[PDB]
Amino acid sequence: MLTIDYNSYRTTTPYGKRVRFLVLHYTALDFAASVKALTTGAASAHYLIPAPHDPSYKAAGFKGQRIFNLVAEEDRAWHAGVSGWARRDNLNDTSIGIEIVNLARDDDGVFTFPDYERSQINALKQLAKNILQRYPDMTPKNVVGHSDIAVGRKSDPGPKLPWKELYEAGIGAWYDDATRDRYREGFERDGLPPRADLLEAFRLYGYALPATVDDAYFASLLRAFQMHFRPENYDGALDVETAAILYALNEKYPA
Amino acid sequence: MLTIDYNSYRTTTPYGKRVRFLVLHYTALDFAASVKALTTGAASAHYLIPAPHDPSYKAAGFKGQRIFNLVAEEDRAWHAGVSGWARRDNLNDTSIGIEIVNLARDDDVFTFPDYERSQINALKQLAKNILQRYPDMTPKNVVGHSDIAVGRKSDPGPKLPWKELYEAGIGAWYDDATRDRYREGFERDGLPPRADLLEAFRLYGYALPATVDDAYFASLLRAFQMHFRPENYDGALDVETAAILYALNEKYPA
Amino acid sequence: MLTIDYNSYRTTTPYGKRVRFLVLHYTALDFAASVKALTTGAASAHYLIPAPHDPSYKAAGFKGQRIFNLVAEEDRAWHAGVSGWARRDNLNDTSIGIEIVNLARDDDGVFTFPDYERSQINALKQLAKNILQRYPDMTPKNVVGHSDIAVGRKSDPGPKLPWKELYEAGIGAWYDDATRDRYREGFERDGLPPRADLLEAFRLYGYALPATVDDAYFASLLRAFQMHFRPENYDGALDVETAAILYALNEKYPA
Amino acid sequence: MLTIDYNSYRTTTPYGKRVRFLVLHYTALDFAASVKALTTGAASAHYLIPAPHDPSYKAAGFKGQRIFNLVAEEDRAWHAGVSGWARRDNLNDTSIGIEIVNLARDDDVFTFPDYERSQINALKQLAKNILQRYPDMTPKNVVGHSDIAVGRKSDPGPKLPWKELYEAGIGAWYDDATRDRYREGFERDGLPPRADLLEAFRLYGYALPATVDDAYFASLLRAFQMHFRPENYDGALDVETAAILYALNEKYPA
Repeated sequence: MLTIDYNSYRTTTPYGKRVRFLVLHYTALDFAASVKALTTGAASAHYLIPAPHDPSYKAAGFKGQRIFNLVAEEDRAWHAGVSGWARRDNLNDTSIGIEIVNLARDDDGVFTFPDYERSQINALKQLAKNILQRYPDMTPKNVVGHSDIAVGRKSDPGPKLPWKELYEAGIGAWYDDATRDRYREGFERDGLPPRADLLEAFRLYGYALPATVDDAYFASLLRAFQMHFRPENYDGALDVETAAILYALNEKYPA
Repeated sequence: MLTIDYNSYRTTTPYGKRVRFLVLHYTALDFAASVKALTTGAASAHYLIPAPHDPSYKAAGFKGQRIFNLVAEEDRAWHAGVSGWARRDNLNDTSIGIEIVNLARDDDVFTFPDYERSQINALKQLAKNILQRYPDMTPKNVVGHSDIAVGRKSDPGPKLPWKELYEAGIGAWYDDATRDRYREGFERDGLPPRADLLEAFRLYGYALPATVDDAYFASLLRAFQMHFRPENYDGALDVETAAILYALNEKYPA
Repeated sequence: MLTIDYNSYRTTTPYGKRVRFLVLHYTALDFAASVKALTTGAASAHYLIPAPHDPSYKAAGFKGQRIFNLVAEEDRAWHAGVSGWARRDNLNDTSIGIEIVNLARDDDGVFTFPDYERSQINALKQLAKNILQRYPDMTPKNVVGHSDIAVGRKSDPGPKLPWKELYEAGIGAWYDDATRDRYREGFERDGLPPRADLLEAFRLYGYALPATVDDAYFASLLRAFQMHFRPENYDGALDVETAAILYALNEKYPA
Repeated sequence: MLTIDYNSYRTTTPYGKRVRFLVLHYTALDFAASVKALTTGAASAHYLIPAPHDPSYKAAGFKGQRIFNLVAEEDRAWHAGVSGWARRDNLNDTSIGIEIVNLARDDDVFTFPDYERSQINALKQLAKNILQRYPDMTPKNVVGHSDIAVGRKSDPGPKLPWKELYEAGIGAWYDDATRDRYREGFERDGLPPRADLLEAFRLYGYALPATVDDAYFASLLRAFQMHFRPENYDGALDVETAAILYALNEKYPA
């Protein structure tokens, strides 16, 4: 029988990695309910970042902050579900998923999002930096939250996720203030762009938009976008600062 | 300075492999041109199976049949291009690509030369090896490039012995009784309308466009014929083709 | 920060795989005690081949023959312990381990080795063939049993392991009868080689021999070697057929 | 035709990584010569860190600092050669190799040019990345080629800023108080005999031969000095070297 030849020829230029997206999640369960759920349940993730001040995190034997690998990076974890981004879908296929332990909650009708611990965030920066250096096609726009890829079925990582902080650590996409201001200028002078240009702009950035956009959808689109890039207010309303941030991101990060 | 914990917890049930498809191509070029084009060129493939009776090949240092890895399975080779199968698309993300050296020609009309016996044996060994390590790589998921890029591609063509691979436990094929049963029914009931036919092709796995031309429909049939009714792949609708399709769908309801 | 470049240059000739050895084990426990032991215990293996006629194999939910992956091939399973072969040691590092469910037993003072099921053996041939095609440096002599690499602390895969069958499937090292006979001829004419040549021969084949070989060691060396290559009798005694098989293997598979 | 079951059971506690060592080398050649020698030559390495102020480099197409992967971490690069550390040997099996472009020279006497600042930053980033994914790659396990092939190799040499990497959380280094404490003791008690010294080197990790020459002992000291007392690596026994060693052993009793 034949032994495969791995030495005589190797591809150099025309190839890549399978993974190009990095997705952030909150668990909305305490540590113990999270591991169980993400290992033996109906969903998994590549990494689970626990919150050290979690009574069942201590109850399980743990002390300080750590990072847990649940599925190997080369394998498909089930974390994204039905999703889209940058003209791809079924994002489980092409992504690594990070789950963060956080008691975000819950649809009591009302969404309530608690802070993240600091050790968690320092872990997340270390982790994602480790990953990005190893996957050349996960460019800034491709570090996303579950809510960007599943508008608006999901609401993680949430408005407590310090995206700009991550960006300053070289993790993810953020705009330049000068550029944002100029678009704002800007829209306050000749007015907000037609909804057509906006939809186009959102698609352009990465959002997987339906063929026709509901008023309720558009709300959820803005909300998701604001929860990520304009978290001071994410009521889902089209103001000029929102439109400005979008346009600035597109300018900074085009095709 | 945390270290990652790979020991405390390990997902069992809810996870899988990123790869679930296996795509077969022909190179349309000799060995020397293929290895160059798939290693430094515009495209690539996970594996290359050379044709031993090739001066390029012998000249390169080789004699007997072998199997070359060019891209590690875990990486993304550039072989599917714009493509779709089984409700997925961009099949480069989730497939493994096999290139077989074979001098297929598109002048204005296609000449498809036979594959060497040793190539088929190598292919059979390589596919079994892969099929055993990718649980969701079910039989309908071993496809030709022409199955996933309909009308754009004609590889691996009609000389690829699909039935032979099926007998080796590689890829989908129909039961003879089931086909005859369907052809019997269509013969006395008439063929289904295009609309239902198309649905059947979707069902099997083909990535159908929003609307279909006479032209696309032809090339869809031509593609399906090259794989499953190679004795005639003119792209014309006849009862056998439809019967084979319906036969396939019944055996593999996935 | 820098993204690693995986495309500009790729090594072709001067590299290899980390793994080059394939080691066979019996579990000496029923299925249920095996999984538990090899997943949460003090030892693991890359693969676990269950025996389908095992009441707890059925009790766990299983029906027909399958193959279980416990540790990924790229990772280090703990199956070899203190071991040596072909001038390497710490074989856990460079090997893939297959555990076979089999009620081999037990040192009641007496060793008793039951047959393996046939579906198990067909599984093992399929599995090892899959592996060998993917690791170019696991040449025939490098498919070994735990007892070859740990003389004589271990007694698996045991004399019920059909090595010659595996060889005919292209898995592992076996001699040619013509060649064996010639050495036998051979020794019956001018006598068995001095113990020095024999020790040298055994080292040469792959065995990790101590600096000085006890009479009891030499027994265990022969035994292990016979359990693998001359299983009709493995009493640990130096006959001429044993010496002949050794010499033939060395001729067929030299450096 | 079984498929492998990767979902039913997964080992948690009793398993690890095959890699636990990180070895640093210098190329002793410019960029163009290095990439050629490590890709098609007699040796290789997992990663190559180029020196940006190099005509070979700029000529190849590059300008800024970057990091090249040549062999996937999971594979075996050919960089350690005959070697030993921490009771293991053949370190190619269980290590990852990093080559840094640096024009070190052995005429009859060694010239070791400084590393560029950008190279050190890249190295620091690369090592942290690796250290985080290999739990048993403990600080004593980040070694120079000269630590594992004593007397055979002199890389990465005295210009490699080990303390600097230690501060980044990469590799072993001693506590100043602990060293002074040991040097104080040796100064008033006398140095230990060779026999005990050697044991201490073993303890730290060095792979010692059955018997030691004056010659080997010298090159052992020279190796250890290049790493941990670079201000003087003549290979002569003095209290500082011994103190640093004993200081290391106390901090890292692994």
